[PDB]
Amino acid sequence: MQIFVKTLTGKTITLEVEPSDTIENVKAKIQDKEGIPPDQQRLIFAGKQLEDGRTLSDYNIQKESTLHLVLRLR
Amino acid sequence: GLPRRIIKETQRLLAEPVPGIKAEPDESNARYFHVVIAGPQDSPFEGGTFKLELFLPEEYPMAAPKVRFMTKIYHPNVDKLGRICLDILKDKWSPALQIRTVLLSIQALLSAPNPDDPLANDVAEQWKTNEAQAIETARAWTRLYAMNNI
Amino acid sequence: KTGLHVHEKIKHMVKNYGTMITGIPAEILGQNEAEISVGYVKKMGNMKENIAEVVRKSEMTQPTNSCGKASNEVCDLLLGTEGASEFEKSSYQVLSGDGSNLKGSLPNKNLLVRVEMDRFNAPQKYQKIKREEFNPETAEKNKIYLLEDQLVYLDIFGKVIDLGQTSDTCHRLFNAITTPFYQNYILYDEYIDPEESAEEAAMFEMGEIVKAKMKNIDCWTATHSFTIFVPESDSEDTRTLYPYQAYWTSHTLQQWFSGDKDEKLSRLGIDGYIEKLALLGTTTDSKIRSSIYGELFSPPGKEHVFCTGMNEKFSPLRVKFKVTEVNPEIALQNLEEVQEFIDTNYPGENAKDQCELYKIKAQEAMTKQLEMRLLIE
Repeated sequence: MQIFVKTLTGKTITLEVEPSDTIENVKAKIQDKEGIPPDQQRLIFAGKQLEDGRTLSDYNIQKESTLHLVLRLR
Repeated sequence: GLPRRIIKETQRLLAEPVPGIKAEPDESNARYFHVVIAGPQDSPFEGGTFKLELFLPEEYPMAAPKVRFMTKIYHPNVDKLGRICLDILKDKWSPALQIRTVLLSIQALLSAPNPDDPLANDVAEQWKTNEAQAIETARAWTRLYAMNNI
Repeated sequence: KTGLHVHEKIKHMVKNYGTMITGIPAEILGQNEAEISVGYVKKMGNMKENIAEVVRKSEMTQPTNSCGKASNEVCDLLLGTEGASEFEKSSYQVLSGDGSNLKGSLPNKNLLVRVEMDRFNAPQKYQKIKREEFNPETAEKNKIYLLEDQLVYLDIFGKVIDLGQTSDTCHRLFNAITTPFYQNYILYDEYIDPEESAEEAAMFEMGEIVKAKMKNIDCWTATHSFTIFVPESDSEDTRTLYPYQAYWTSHTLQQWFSGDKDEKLSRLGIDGYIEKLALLGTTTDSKIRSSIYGELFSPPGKEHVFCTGMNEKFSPLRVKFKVTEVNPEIALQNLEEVQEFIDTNYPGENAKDQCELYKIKAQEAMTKQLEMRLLIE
């Protein structure tokens, strides 16, 4: 499985995931590629905020689905 | 039929109350708490009494107690429903935190509004551009809604 | 072209230009912001005003506050993309108990330190369960499961890890936990007393087993990131380090510099700063861990309230570091091209005017794209 993680600057990355990987793991996989600690991340999919504890299959993230990596909060 | 941590936490709140804060359990539900927090001095809420409700979810021990203001308050970190951001930054809720930790947090929050981290955007809009008039409004709400309410 | 001139150029440029340091044109900020903000626009009435309301409320031009991002672009300026890519391949060293390896890793060169600090994300909950009802691929992860003949840890990746307890030990613990609300509960409870009964004596004993087993189990999550710049000084005691950071929902690197926390912490001395960085990982008292955490990483001014109350630091911390060399002619070149990009594309008589034009251009791009997505319905 492949998902895309896009950012506000256009930088897009590809992650090799499984439909049963939790949001915490996909965050850690972003940490592998980018060196961003998951505590410094927020992931958005279709406007909805992805929560720790739930899986990709929950929010229904299919192959070639693009996630938005937010790097600025309050 | 209820864990011991909740019982001693309850008792230690009646036996050793937090100054400015009253918390006693509901008559029908040992997990529901009716809270009164006095308006801290040297704050626009001085002389006020603020009613809150604190609920312990069934996963309260591993979860974070849900709190809500009942009294109407002009504060940038309380939405129009009375909800408070139980913020934990770069970490999650751990059982090392207690009810008293939450109660002290609200009390401290009443003394240090954080407009750059808003929950009432129109209120936080005023707290940044016209802080002296936001404080003036908060003092007015304290007299209207937070006096003789208990 | 000095290492201290490099610190003075990036600090002055991040201080004045904010997000424009990253060299992204404002048109792409507005386009990407419009893509992720289209659903926020009211659908009825004057669409010109509905779009305007959303563009006003956008903070796309405000600098990043993810610490990993800040570290990434600090590395991408002082080393270049190729130099930072090569810097990413190196491995982190865990800071020794007294910070020995770090002090021994800073020779008198123009050095950039990158730090990744982790918090210990060990499980806090347990659950009694039968082997018949225990599915590893569905149940809650980062959790302890006490089965009748085995005590087990289900880590964050769904892997099942045995905790080295005999079937007799688990049988005794399984049958001692009888009360229903103690079936799925927490491990380390201050309020349970082993002398009270046999259930809590078992719950406490299980907690001591799990606690001992996981001081050799890797349960770290990356929590914080920052970089430290150590320029070459003409003498050994004039040496000073400059930590660079941003903090999640707290402050940006631009605010870090405006409040001069980089130079405030530099006055701690190299040995003094590392000593506090070392005591952060070896302490076991939450008040000392929080106090140092607040001193080192809290926004300018909030050192005494940053880690109090709800934000008390109850988790063991681990600081990791990696060091590399900085070529001042590379870094200044990388920065002067950013100044070049800024001036030719967003010219103004001062930085204030150049940033206003950048924000304006980003908003007009966001406006023009939003108008095109919403005209079709």
